[PDB]
Amino acid sequence: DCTMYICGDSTECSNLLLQYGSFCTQLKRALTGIAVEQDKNTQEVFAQV
Amino acid sequence: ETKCTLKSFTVEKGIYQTSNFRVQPTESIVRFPNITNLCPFDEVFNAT
Ligand SMILES: *[C@@H]1O[C@H](CO)[C@@H](O[C@@H]2O[C@H](CO)[C@@H](O)[C@H](O)[C@H]2NC(C)=O)[C@H](O)[C@H]1NC(C)=O
Repeated sequence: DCTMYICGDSTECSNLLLQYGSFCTQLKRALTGIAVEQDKNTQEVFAQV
Repeated sequence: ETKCTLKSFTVEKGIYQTSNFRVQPTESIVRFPNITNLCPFDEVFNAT
């Protein structure tokens, strides 16, 4: 979670972080690809019958 | 929330993620030490 980890629990956190653009939503789109893949690996090894 | 997280007006079937769950503070509180040390002002105001 980018907002809470970086400077969470601060009213001046989000607005200052907001002007940096689309950084943590870029990272968030990379740690969900890993999450989905780790479920597909088990579907190809054990689920062949 | 999902619509504005995906920055679109149309979404497809499946599980997504959005902003997080949080609890706002109920109030605000501050800290005080114990009693006060005595300064010699009674003697000054009651000096003979
Ligand atoms: C700071 O001083 C003492 C330290 O714990 C506390 O006062 C208690 O309550 C009354 C006065 O408020 C005393 O007669 C008690 O003896 C104190 N309790 C104990 C266990 O000693 C309190 O924390 C603070 N009191 C004030 C007035 O600031």
